[PDB]
Formats: sequence, structure tokens, C-alpha cells
Amino acid sequence: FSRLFSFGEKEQEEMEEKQEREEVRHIPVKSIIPNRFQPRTMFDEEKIDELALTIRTHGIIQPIVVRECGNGRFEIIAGERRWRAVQKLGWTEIPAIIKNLNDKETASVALIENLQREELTPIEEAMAYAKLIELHDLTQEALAQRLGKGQSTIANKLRLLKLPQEVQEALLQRAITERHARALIALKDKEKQLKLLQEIIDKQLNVKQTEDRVLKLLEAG
Repeated sequence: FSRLFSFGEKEQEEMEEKQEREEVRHIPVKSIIPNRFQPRTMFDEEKIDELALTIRTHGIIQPIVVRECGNGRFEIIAGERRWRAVQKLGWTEIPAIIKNLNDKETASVALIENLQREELTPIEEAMAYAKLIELHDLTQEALAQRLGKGQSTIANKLRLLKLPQEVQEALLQRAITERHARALIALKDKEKQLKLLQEIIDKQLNVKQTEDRVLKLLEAG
């Protein structure tokens, strides 16, 4: 499990400061494919360009991590930004380290990398945490520790899955903030959550106003 959290540039740099650099291969750029288990990533082109400028001066401080796939192709485990950066530089080859990961591990890394890079919307974060917990028979604490997060960051997200559909839909549609949905969790009752949801959208209530209305509803006998 733990090694699936360790393939990104920062963590590879940290391990390499304690030991011999892994063997590097120079793989074809044309033969690289992004992780087939994560959706198409829409990067900030601005940040890919910053990264390309850094590499064109200072080299590629870490090789990407790939597994072998298909006929002589390489699937990214870590390094999609670097791969994108060296295309801007016109490279035909990129330094890489090859790891044998099975599909379940490659799928796990897809979720983990998406969590670490702070990509995901709240419900996406929730679904990713839920799946890593189910796949690996994990504690919320055990997962939070491995992600370098507080147990509450996980729980706040996992609880959004226990909310009713209408509230989840409102959060996904950005009709309410997460902190709105969070406060509605305290009501622990679908009917009250739905009535107060309609109020939030109709009167365009903020977080303070919603939290107050949740306390006043829970203060009732």
C-alpha cells in the first residue's frame, strides 16, 4: 500500500536523498500514455509552461514513473505534468523509472495522485477516499496518515456521501458551498435537510445564516 503514495516528484526526491538514484531509462515521449484509470486531465497550461521553463534551464529533477503496457508503450504512474512540459520543449525522449504495477495498484495511484494534487471537487474527493478505504480495508486515520492529512479532512468529505441526492446535486451544481452541505449533515434527517436546502437557494443564505438555522432546528425539542 505505502509505496502507492510514494511515486510523485517530491516523495521520489525525498527517498533519493537517503539512497542511490534508481536506474533511469530514456523512453520515447511518443510511447507514453496518461493513466488510463483517471479522466482526461485539463492542466493549467500556465503551470505546464512554468514547469517547461524550469526544465529547460535546470533539467528534469526527477524521472517520471511509468509501467510497461501494450506494444512498447509506457503508462504514467507519476509525471503527467513533466511529460506535458517536455512536449512544450520539443523532446522525443524523457528520463523514466519503470515499475511493475498491476491494474488495481495503477487505479489506486490514479485516485491517490488526484487527491495529492488537490484536483478533485469535494464529492470527487469523497468518492476517491471511499474507494481507497474499501480497496485496502483501511481506517480513515490510516488513509489520512498516508495522505499527510487530518482525520477530519477525510471525514468532512466521506460524510457528503451520506447526504441525500438533492443536497449532493446542489453541491455538484455549485448551487451551495461545501460548508453549506457540511452544516446540513448535523440535521441527520432528509426532510429537514431538503426544506432548509430550498431556503438556502431561494433566499441565497450564506454559511453563518445556514449554520444558525441548523442550530435553531436542532435546538427544537
